[PDB]
Amino acid sequence: SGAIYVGNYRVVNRHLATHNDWANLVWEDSSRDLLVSSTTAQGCDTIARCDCQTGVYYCSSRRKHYPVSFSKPSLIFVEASEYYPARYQSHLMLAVGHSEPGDCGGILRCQHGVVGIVSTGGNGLVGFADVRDLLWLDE
Ligand SMILES: COc1ccncc1CC(=O)N1CC[C@H](C(N)=O)C1
Ligand SMILES: [Zn+2]
Repeated sequence: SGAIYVGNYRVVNRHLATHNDWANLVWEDSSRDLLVSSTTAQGCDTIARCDCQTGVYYCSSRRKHYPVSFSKPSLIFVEASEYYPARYQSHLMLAVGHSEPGDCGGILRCQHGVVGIVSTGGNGLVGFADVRDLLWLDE
C-alpha cells in the first residue's frame, strides 16, 4: 500500500483505490495502473521532472529502502493477477529488486523528488508506474 500527496492530489495504484477515491476522482488510467483523487489538505511531496534512471525505492515486505537502476517508462507485458488479466501496462519502468504484491504503493525517488510508485513485480524484478510526465500534478 502507499500514496503520493502533491498539492490537493492523492496518487495511488488504481487497483488499490478505495470507493472514496472514485467519488473524488480527478483522473485514472487502467493501462497505467494509476488513479488520482482530490484531497482537502495540501500535500508536500515534490514530483521529479527529469530522465533519471537511478533512484531509491521503499520495499514494505523488507522494511527497507533499496538503491536501484531502472529502465525508461515503456509498454511492458504484465502477467495476470487478481486485479487485471494479462495485458500491456504503459509508462512502466523495471528494476532488478525484491517485491511482493503488497509492496504496491511504495515510493521510488531520485535527487529531484518522486519518480513513481511500485506497481508490478515478481521473480526478482520490481516495476514502477512513472508519474514524471503528469505535469498537471503541480497545479
Ligand atoms: C508488486 O507486484 C507483484 C509482486 C510480486 N508478485 C506479483 C506482483 C504483481 C501484482 O500483484 N500486481 C497487482 C496488480 C499489478 C498491476 N499493475 O498489474 C501487479
Ligand atoms: Zn531525477
